[PDB]
Amino acid sequence: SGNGAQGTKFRISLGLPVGAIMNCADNSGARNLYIIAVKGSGSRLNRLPAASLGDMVMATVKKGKPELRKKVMPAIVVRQAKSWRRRDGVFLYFEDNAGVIANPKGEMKGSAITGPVGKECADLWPRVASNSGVVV
Amino acid sequence: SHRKYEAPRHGHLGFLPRKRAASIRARVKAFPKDDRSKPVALTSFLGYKAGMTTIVRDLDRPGSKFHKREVVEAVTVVDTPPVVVVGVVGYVETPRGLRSLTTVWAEHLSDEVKRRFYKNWYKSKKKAFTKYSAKYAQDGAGIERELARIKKYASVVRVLVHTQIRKTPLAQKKAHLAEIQLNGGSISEKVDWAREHFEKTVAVDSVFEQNEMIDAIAVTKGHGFEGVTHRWGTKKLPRKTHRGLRKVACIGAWHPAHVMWSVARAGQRGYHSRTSINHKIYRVGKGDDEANGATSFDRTKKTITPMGGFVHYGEIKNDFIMVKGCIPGNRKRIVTLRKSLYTNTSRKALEEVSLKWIDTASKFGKGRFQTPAEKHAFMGTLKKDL
Amino acid sequence: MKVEIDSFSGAKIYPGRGTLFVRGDSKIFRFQNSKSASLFKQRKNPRRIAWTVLFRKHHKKGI
RNA sequence: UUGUGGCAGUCAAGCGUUCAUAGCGACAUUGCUUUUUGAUUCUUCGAUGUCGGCUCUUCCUAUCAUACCGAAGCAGAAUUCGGUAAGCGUUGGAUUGUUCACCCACUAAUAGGGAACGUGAGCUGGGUUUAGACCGUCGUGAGACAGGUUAGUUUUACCCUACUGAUGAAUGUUACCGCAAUAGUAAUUGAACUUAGUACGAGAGGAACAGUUCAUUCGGAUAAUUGGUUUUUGCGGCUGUCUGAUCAGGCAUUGCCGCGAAGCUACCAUCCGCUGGAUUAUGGCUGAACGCCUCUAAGUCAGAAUCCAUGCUAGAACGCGGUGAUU
RNA sequence: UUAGUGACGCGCAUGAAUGGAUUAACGAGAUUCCCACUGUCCCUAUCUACUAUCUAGCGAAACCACAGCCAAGGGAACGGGC
RNA sequence: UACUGAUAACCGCAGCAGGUCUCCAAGGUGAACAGCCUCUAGUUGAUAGAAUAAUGUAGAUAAGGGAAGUCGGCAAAAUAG
Repeated sequence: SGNGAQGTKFRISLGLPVGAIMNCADNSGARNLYIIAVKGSGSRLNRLPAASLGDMVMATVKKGKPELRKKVMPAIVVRQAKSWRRRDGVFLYFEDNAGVIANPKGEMKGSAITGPVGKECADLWPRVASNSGVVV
Repeated sequence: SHRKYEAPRHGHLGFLPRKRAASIRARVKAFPKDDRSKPVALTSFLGYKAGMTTIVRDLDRPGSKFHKREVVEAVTVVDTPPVVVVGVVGYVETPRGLRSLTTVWAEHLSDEVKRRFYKNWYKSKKKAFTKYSAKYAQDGAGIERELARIKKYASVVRVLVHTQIRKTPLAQKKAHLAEIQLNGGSISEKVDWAREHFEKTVAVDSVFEQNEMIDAIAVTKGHGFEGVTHRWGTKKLPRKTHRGLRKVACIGAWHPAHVMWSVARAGQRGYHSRTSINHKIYRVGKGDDEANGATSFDRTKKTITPMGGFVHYGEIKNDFIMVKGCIPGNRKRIVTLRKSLYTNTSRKALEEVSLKWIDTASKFGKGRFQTPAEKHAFMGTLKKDL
Repeated sequence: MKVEIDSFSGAKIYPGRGTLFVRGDSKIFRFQNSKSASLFKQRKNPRRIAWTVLFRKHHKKGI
């Protein structure tokens, strides 16, 4: 995160590498999000940068609105589909992996969210909490 | 010509040579720094790694998010019956190092420890230490003066102790034997303390206490001759590759026309001496006690031994230790515990720990029940339960 | 702490032991074991599975 | 050898609001390097396997970043110049055979180079580099073209050395406990909250040390949990067929499916990753020469990712000690 | 996006049976992109049979001045020897 | 005018996984002298024994992502009646 890190983050098992397409949850016009980068990413050789839950990323739209399409944009993950482990040891995973468009500071360009999200993202990105229906 | 794209040294070279140890009992290289203001006491201990398990407690670091919330943590369990003190040796210092000038043993010994002296015990006269006992069998005939020699000399003293492998559930009957440094009080006091403690048990309630950070010293599990790919963390070469991909491709340049030591190479993995540190103790517990597995919050009377036992070990009917996290060494194995060398405060070594629940479920599967009472309760009776 | 109930087997889930699943409709399921998890992904009926508490209580066993 | 390529100096007309030197520095000039490209032809034509990438280590520093510092046309932030410094790190992709280049994006930063233009009994064989074939141009023609395209066998280590691991005679024997020469060594960087919207700044904007929680990279272990694996050929089921039918079983190159313990294993999981001294640069104390003055000349303080120790790894198989029993 | 495609054409050196321009279908032809799929890959792990391994028995070959520890030096300018 | 007619009688330096013309051709599954099992007939030959380290050969599976790999989706998967 960095800029819009309202506090810190605990590591989350990583399942969304570059090349990953993930759903878009919000009301911004999009259908999918092609990850291409990650903020705070590590720099190792022939290692793919992997996103997580809460990790802001740069993404593209391969499917959706022609105002959003053919340009990068910051985006944030809310769902992972990869079993990670909270400090209470609960191994949990969604069925899908999705995210939402944003500005660099973290405020969703979209005004709502369609489905559940992660409590980590909800605690780290307050605007997502604002536009959240359900959290976990 | 240079490396096109940079990347770091695969592996760590301080931990070389990667070779089989000299023993199944890791040498304690270094003890703490002796001080006199404190009382005479041990600075190490011996047990046997039994296995791992999982617990629950309430974290307290003021500024986390799980501050004052529950967590769950992997712990490691050691069976630590009280060690029998027999003997002490005296180390005088030289420009060539510390050096033993005397090793004083005790009169009476156990079959286990003199078995450790022997190899083929079943065909033996069991002739050992008899003339030592006959140097005993008098007031002080040839012992008092060795002790006073150690007093006059010997800046350092190390007490010889041995374990109770017959108190363990193991099948060895051959005791383990070792030395420990004492880091308390004066030298005369150390030696007379040890003289008092000849042939005597010493226990973990005396050596350690909860929320103490320690070092675990042991030999790490053997994995045989192994390739570079698991032994070092090297990139698997690609699919199309004649003559092997679980390899290193280049092992050095033309000049120097030699294989550099730093290059990776296949060979022994495991059975390695390792000394891990900063392992907070979470519970001392007692063999001669039940409810070892029961916290103040649970209060369900139950020991630590799970249903069907520890896998490859059995029970914990002796005094035992539960420490945070992993340690070097596999099940059924010796382990050498040690006080730290440095007063690490850090708001991590001082975090006071009180427990809530302890998984006493079967590790020989995916155990749903911590207790057969609970099991029968959930299930109802059974065909076998007439 | 607390203990919970597998959606499938209906079994106590002591802390950490087992998996959790969060469907898109925000239904939070818990599974003591990959057995239950895999059956769930197969879309099986525990009322038909015999060793399950639902079958047990639907056939009136241990009453 | 070093023209040329690259790098660094001397001098200072000028630029820089004013002022040659904060920073740049034309005209002129002295050097260095061999990572270019030439020049030469000493070795090599009874053959040193020939571009690049991949992999992987190590080295230099002319330091991109990080540690500490000095200078500024440095208010603060940001930036520039310079010193000790090569300890530590220097990416993922698009197109191209590519070196190189150019873009995208993250980044603390995405510095340059060497090791027979490192590395083919280590790979690959895109390219180049035989034979087939197509085009263009040249040629009367056979045929030519660092012009373009396509297709085109990449052999052997069982020897010595080096390397990793592993044994081992001989020391009066045998067993146990130890020492510790020497060698190796490792931990790295960032973010967030707070300090503080404070300092500073007319305003615009906008810090820092300490403290806390977290993460990146690397490492060393471990397998409680989760995941994977499943010849437990453990349980159940499924197809075809054979055993008169059933029960129970064979064959199906482990027949197939679902579950699946144990063991192995994963930044796909977890745990851990030390503190003291001497020092550099730099700033200084007293202090003369030079009756002043000056960090220096004698002496002397603090001071870094440095260096050495603590610690960690192996233990000299011709380094040693203590102890027990010794037919 | 030095690729791919569509256009432009003072085309170093396009071009008409030295055949030109298209062209359905066909192609183990060359090439680009999209869907699916995937251990190619992030990043490796695990399992099986046959090997290697040890044994009994059998039992070659290539190659070989002599042999087989490094550094620098100079030297046929890159030594195992000096 | 016997016999073989070929993973030992032929040619391949040989008791070489190669090559060498043809006739007969059961039952079930199933579109099928496919593949798989069986009957008659024929074989039980190929150095064997012990363990199961690496590296291999041949076969397979792998969470999340999905060609980011690479000269290039090569190989493998997925689809399949």
